[PDB]
Amino acid sequence: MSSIGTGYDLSASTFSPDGRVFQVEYAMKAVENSSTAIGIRCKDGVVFGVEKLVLSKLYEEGSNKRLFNVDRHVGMAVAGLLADARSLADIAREEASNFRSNFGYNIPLKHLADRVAMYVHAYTLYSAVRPFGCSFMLGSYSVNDGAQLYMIDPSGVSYGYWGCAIGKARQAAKTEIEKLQMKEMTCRDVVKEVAKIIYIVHDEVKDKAFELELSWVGELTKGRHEIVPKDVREEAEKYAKESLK
Amino acid sequence: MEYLIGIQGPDYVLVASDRVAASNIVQMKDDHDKMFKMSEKILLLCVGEAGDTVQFAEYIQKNVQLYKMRNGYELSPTAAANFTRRNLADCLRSRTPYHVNLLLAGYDEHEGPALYYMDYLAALAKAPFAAHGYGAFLTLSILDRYYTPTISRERAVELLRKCLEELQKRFILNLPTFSVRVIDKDGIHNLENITF
Amino acid sequence: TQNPMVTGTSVLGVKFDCGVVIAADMLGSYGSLARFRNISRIMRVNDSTMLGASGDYADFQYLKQVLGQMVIDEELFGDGHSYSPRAIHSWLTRAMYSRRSKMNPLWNTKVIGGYAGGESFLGYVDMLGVAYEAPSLATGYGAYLAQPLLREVLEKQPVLSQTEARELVERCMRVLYYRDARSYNRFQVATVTEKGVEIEGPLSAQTNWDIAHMIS
Amino acid sequence: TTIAGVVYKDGIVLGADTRATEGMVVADKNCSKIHFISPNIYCCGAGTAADTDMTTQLISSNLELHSLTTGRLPRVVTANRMLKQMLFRYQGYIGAALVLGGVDVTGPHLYSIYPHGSTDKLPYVTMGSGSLAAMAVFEDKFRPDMEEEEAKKLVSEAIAAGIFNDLGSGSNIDLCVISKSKLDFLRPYSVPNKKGTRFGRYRCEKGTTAVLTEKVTPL
Amino acid sequence: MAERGYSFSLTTFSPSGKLVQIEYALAAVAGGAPSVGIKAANGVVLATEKKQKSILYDERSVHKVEPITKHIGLVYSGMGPDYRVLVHRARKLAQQYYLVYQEPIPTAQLVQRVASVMQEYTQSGGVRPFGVSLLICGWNEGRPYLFQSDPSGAYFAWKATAMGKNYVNGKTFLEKRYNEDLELEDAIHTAILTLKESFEGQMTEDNIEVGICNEAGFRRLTPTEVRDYLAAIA
Amino acid sequence: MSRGSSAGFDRHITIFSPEGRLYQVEYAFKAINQGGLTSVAVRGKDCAVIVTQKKVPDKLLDSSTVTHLFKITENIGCVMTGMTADSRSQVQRARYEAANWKYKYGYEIPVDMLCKRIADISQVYTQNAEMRPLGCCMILIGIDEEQGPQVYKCDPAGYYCGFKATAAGVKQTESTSFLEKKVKKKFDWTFEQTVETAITCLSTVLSIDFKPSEIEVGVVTVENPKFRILTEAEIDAHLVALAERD
Amino acid sequence: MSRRYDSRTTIFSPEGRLYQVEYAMEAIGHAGTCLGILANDGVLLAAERRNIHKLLDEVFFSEKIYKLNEDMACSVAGITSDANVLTNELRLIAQRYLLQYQEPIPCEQLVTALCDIKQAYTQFGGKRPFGVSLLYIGWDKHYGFQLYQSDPSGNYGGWKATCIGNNSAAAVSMLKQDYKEGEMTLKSALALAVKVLNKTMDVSKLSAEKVEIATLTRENGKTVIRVLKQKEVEQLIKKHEEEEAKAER
Amino acid sequence: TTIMAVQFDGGVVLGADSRTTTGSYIANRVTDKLTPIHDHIFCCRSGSAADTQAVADAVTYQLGFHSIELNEPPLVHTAASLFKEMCYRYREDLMAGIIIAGWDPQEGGQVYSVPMGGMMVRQSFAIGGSGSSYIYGYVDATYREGMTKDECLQFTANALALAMERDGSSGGVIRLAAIQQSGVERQVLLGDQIPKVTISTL
Amino acid sequence: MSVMSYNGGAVMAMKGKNCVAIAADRRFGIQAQMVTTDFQKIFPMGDRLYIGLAGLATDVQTVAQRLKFRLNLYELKEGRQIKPYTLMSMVANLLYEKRFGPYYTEPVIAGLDPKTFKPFICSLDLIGCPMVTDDFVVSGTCSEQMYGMCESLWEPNMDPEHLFETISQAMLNAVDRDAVSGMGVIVHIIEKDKITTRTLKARMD
Repeated sequence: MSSIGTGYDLSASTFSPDGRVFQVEYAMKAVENSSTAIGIRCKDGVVFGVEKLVLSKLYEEGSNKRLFNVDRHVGMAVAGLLADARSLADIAREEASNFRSNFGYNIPLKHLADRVAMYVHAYTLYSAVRPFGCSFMLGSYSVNDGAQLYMIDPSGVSYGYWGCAIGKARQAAKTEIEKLQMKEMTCRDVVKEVAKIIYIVHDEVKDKAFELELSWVGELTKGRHEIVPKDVREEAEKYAKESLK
Repeated sequence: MEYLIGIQGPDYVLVASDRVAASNIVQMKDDHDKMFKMSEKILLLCVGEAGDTVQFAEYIQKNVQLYKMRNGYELSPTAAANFTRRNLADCLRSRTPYHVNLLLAGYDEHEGPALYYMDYLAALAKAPFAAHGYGAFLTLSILDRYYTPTISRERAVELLRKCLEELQKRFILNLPTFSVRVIDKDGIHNLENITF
Repeated sequence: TQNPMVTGTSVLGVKFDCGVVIAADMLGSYGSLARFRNISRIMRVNDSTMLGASGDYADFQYLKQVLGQMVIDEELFGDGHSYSPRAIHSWLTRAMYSRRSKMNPLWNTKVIGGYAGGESFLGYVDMLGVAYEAPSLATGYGAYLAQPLLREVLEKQPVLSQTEARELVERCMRVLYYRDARSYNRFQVATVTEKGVEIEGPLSAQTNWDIAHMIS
Repeated sequence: TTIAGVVYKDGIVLGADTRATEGMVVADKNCSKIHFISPNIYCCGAGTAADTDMTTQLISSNLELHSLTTGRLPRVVTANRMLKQMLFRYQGYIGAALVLGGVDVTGPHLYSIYPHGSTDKLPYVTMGSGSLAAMAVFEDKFRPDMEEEEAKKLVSEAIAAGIFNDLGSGSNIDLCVISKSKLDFLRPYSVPNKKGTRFGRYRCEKGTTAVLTEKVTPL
Repeated sequence: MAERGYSFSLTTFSPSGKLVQIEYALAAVAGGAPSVGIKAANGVVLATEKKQKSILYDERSVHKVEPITKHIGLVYSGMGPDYRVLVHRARKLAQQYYLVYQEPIPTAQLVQRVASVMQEYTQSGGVRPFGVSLLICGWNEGRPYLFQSDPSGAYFAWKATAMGKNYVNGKTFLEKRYNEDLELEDAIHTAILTLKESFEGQMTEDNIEVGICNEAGFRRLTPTEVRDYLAAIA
Repeated sequence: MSRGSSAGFDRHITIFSPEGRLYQVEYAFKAINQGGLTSVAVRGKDCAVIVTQKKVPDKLLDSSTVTHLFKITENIGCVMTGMTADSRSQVQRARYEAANWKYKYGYEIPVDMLCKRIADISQVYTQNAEMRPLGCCMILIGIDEEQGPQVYKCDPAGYYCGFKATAAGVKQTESTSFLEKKVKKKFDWTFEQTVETAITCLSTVLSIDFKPSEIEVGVVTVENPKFRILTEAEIDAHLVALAERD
Repeated sequence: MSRRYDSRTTIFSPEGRLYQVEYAMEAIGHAGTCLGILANDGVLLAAERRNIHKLLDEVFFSEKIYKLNEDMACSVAGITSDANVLTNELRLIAQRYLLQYQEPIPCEQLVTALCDIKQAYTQFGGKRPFGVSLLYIGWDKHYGFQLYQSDPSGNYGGWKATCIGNNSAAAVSMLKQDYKEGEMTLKSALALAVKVLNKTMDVSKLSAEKVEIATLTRENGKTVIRVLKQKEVEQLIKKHEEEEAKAER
Repeated sequence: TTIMAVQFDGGVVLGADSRTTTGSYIANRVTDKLTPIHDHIFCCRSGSAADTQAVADAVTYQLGFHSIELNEPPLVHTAASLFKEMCYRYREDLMAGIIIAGWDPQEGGQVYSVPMGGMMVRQSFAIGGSGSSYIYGYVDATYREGMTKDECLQFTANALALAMERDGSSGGVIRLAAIQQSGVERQVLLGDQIPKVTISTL
Repeated sequence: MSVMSYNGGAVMAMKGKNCVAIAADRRFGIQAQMVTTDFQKIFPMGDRLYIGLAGLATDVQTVAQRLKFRLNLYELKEGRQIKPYTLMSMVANLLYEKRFGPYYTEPVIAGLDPKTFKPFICSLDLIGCPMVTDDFVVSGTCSEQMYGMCESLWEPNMDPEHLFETISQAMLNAVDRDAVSGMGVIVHIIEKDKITTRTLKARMD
């Protein structure tokens, strides 16, 4: 066994003989229970595409909270346990709030990701609070270093990506992103591209029935994180449907 | 002027103490019939003299504190100790926005150091000596004790000295003869002496 | 009743509210006492994609407020996907801050005018140095409130809201009058309009001159 | 009063002061150091209030000994200086300590001036106290920018000596503290141009002319 | 239940009456580098095995005989983190002492104060003791001092003792060879021999550091100076 | 089994195991092998050089954005080795410690002091009952303006030891052994030499040899008053030189 | 019980009765005997130091008997590591008393101040119980020379002869037996102190390396407390020694 | 007192600072080095009263030192300029002085911020502040044409800075000119034993 | 000694070096401005009654400080062999007065004591808060420093005989009192040995 499900997770003050505590490995499993969130980076912004799992059609906007607004240039698309999803949103956001007051300028993503990553690992250390167990992405367009996309997993590892997907179909999705181009092209061409990857990856042993939500954070929306318009969403989706078939 | 009149004459063992009742606010005597002489115990009596607020507030607190010490040791608080103890208390309190300064007299008989009577100044200067007064009266009361006795003459003649000092209280300062609270404090406890 | 001796002042912030837009003119000049150090100066800021803020009086007290309103706005938009903040909560919470700082007797006044729509309603709010919030037909704060606002009031008195053309003639009339009557300022104005996309208002440019009463 | 000046050589600092520490113009002490000794390679010159000057130097003396010992490398002037700066700004100023910080550091040698709240800069001649200006003049005469150790020594002696003749508060003996790359020379009486607590004769009382009436000997 | 919970804790008492924890801490120091300290009574020597082997160690600002203050040095064994905090606090306390008296602290008052601090971790629960045994050297008042402070937070007076790898054998050699009052130079020679018992793999061109404390003061010595003593007696 | 013993409190709350070393601390070293980042740092007289795998698994990642070289002072730099979760948390912590110090001392930090200070902070994490020690190693590079280039390495628990040459990683023992021969037969250093020696020893131990967009080499040279990342342009030049060198 | 519900002092006993204290009492017995005898011009303390080893630096003569105050001294029986925090604490309390009262501090007052800290550690704060019994020796003018015994738990009693350490049961009865009242002098209580210390202890020889002896003696109405140095200690041992020697074969 | 000025190029900037601090009639310090640095891509120039200006700049050292660490190698001017202005408004009573912060940010390559003693930042072609600069106030803007190239900023600045201190009653003593670009800052020295002062009046 | 406020004490201090001892001579007055209630009040105090600190300003902080200095003294003596040096004592009082930065206290410390480790009589005064002054001749100090200081320079060489020094200091203070109004009643002298403190009480007014 590379993990024990009772023994060495009785407290969050543990380590394990390999070097990594089992609670963190379980926290990657928590993200597997939910659907996929993809986010592909341009040089004019980031575009997210998350599939949102639905049980009813009485759902309206601000339901499930797959897209959060961390700042007025920082966007977040999430995947995994929605419960956990709210605290990670707070952690990134509070860091952003102090930053904005004091520094007085747009946040460079290179600093935010490491800074947040410290905090995500910091819950894991403590046994005052349990590790996190949702995974998120930060995608930003700024003049501070351009468009940049990071992914921070519940362990507290931060890495650069032009294309990251976190889910239960993250491995299958990431390979799929690498075959397509989106690296140098505008957010307007890209939106169409984020949608199709979600449909092609979309399996019936890793995901369930979904309504598409996509999001901007780039030059078209003038920095700020907004959800794509319904009209635009439906053209990006219309390509996504065609591309599967 | 410092504060209204007090006259205190230590005998040589006994100490006979008097303060006016007249606790006056605005231009009337509010109280005119109560002792602001406090029984902190039976073996020790403390008599606090000063302003209206600092007298009642500092001593009532001290009293409850005296009792607590008694339980702990299971012997009466030591007299020598009480003399230094009152000096630390009045210096600490003195900075407070509501002003605390006491012209105090500790009288106790202890089975330790012995008898103590304490002269204590308005500059929070502790001294044992025999003959004390309260107010700008401290100068007026200490002075008649230096000449007329060697401060070892009977309590009865001391009372006659006190009557003469009280006549000054009518002349130099404002207080009327009407009421003074008089107590003699010895080893047994306090004895109520006649009002003037 | 108060007014601290201001060092770095923006003298005037003009404001008239219309049907879905607001037209604001904001003084280009930044007087630092008598010397006019900087003209280029736009005092209207972009908080978010459907809000704007324009203030007159001390500019320092303004720069402290713009970041603070930035962190309050950043907390509120997180909750939605594109939710934007209404004018009234941010302006009223800031009102309570200025009422407290007024009581502290060494302080400097600023008076701001917020335009937002975050409700089902377009809100025009003010936080003042004295503090209060109200609606207004046409507004001006600080030095505008003292002298042009009364000219505006005169107009407002039989005709509740003016037309577009008439507001332009007044603007033109107004800049003359401020340079002539108040000191620190200049004629130079920036025209700033806020709409549902953000605030747009390019750099302050010179406009009509007349410090002549030789002709009068 | 309290009049310290220091001047700068490549090694680091030659500190000069007159002796006699004064309460106004009246002596508390007729002959004692005004230039103060911090650990080794770090020295402190003093001006303004004497008392305030002593506690500021002494606090740095502890922090410097600390930084040098943990690192196991030199002492830094900027280090004491900044550590002082942050405490006194929080306090809201009460300094009356003009200190001339001087240390030999890992890279360049670094010389500093501490006013009440500090200034973080590198001077090249510093003088502290109310007589700061009066100290600068001899240096302005006999020192051009960057000299040798021997020359530097003479400028320290010379700045103390012009103050001695002309001032009445410039009084007494010249004390020099040469602190260089790694050594500390405390040459007490570099030049005594006046003798410390002079006496030619004295007049003392004759057997017991003094008031008494009780005596005891506690152990 | 069993003995496991009760005995280990320092949030509550060992049922043995003495704490099984401090004993654990000594084992840590056993797994550490070998360290000897001997008060000659002409000076004090602290010597330790320092891993160079090719000169893989900076000896220009980091050492194993390290000054706390002017005339006090320490040499150590066991856990490395525990010690680093212990050094920095110890120097801090020393500097407070130098500031006030204007004399660098003597070993005998310092160990007692240092012991108060180490006791707090041996009292506090969730907090483990410091797992370093310190050899403190000093020369103050005209007299050399050597003290041993163990992980429990206690201080013991010794003229010569051994720590680190095979301490039992070190203490036996020290009693045997050592005599009251000796010369500081002869004293280094037996200290290098004390190390040599349980060195492990033996000394290269220099794979020891020695520091001396004497009349002029505590100084760690340079790799060359150190090498001269090692030729005399390995 | 494994090091330490489960019995009693030593993973519920941090109280020593029989070994006298915390249960978590001995486990803490194992955490480097989890990481897969194998580093060797070599010290010149003109620069301090660190060479590490940058760990870019695919060019889908951006090679620039992915990093493990951090700028933790004004020209002191470091590299992270070991479990990545531990590594970012240590970096950010080191950075706070770094800024405070720079102000106080008032000048740029010695490499030795910075490593010593992080080593004190990591003991804190060890000691506290909620927390657990860091599983990572920070290898600091920098040129002290007295002594010269210094390469330090801190261990997971917060052990500190001096180093003039160091290696850390999975294959820690092997990397330090290749570098040990090179330290003994010490070459005279220049920008190019020091860099060539660091890469060559790391490439023998692994026996693959690096790509010019998969390693990150970080230097603090005398010519830069900044901490500088070599990037793909510089590394490619040293890499073709290696094959030919010997 | 069948299992303790202790393993912390932030959790408590399965009976609500604290086992840890009984193990602490056993801990004094593990450590060497501490005894106090009363005199009619002083009080003296005799304690067995941790160090028996020949190699002693001997800068300290106080390593279990610490002089706290200008009126009082205390001794340790138990773990040495525990005294160091306690001894510095006792110094603070002892001078604290003087500041307000400025009286020759009574032994009953100092002990009650300390007992407050020991009872809290056992109740909460997650701190392990103490394992030292401390003997406080002092003079007040209101009852005389006094000796008090403090326990790990916070349990106190005034004695005039008491012993703990190296089987407590035997030792207190024996110390009492040989003690006489109103027949005493400082030299003879000291000679006797070594004799009783010898019997409770396994050694039939005893030296100043093994033992450390303190006097508290009142001179010219003020209490001078010293812990004695080794040559002075030896002289009290040799006085006893002739008698001990006759017992032996 | 001193004079500080910052002049714009086409996307570079040229700074000017002078040395002197006066205590009323007697000059306490003139020795003073009031051109420090803070970073290799951001610099600030000090002037005003030496005690007060130093504390604010120094609180800014410590906050500013955190901002370089967080980020990728080259520091942002925009982060640093905010702390300094905010310091002068809060602590207006305690700390007063006017810092001239100039270099490159991480978003462009030409930013001039002034955190004043009255507080307010704007970027412009030329602004001067601190002591005698007030006097040459209209004068920095006219004398050099807005956004002119490097060599022309160097002639205009060096002559004009000699003339600012001359005219300044509390001016005097070496004019230090700095032209800053990218990672490399160059400073030149116009002495105080050489006039280059512009036509002095009767 | 962290004492403060020179009115409501009745303090004047002088220390002179004898030749086998250092003696410190003081008034023993009590005042509130000049209004009193007793002949004697103690201002020089014995911190072990062989090394003394004489604190001058208020009586309250004189006693309190004494006992807190006694807390340091005992630990130092317990920790390392043989009772504290005068050099150590003199700087320890300097450190206590020093800690107060923000709106600093003005005490006038007089430290008087022999070096206990190895003989070295030393007497010291400090100005204001503290700046160190070592004196060996005779020195007078107070906020009315001037009265003692004129006389202090006048009688000694740098070491007149202990008996002679005693009589001269006591007298300098008896004649001062007619010059001042902070002094009435009693002059207290402490000659400080290493096993006796000779105390003389001068006449009462």
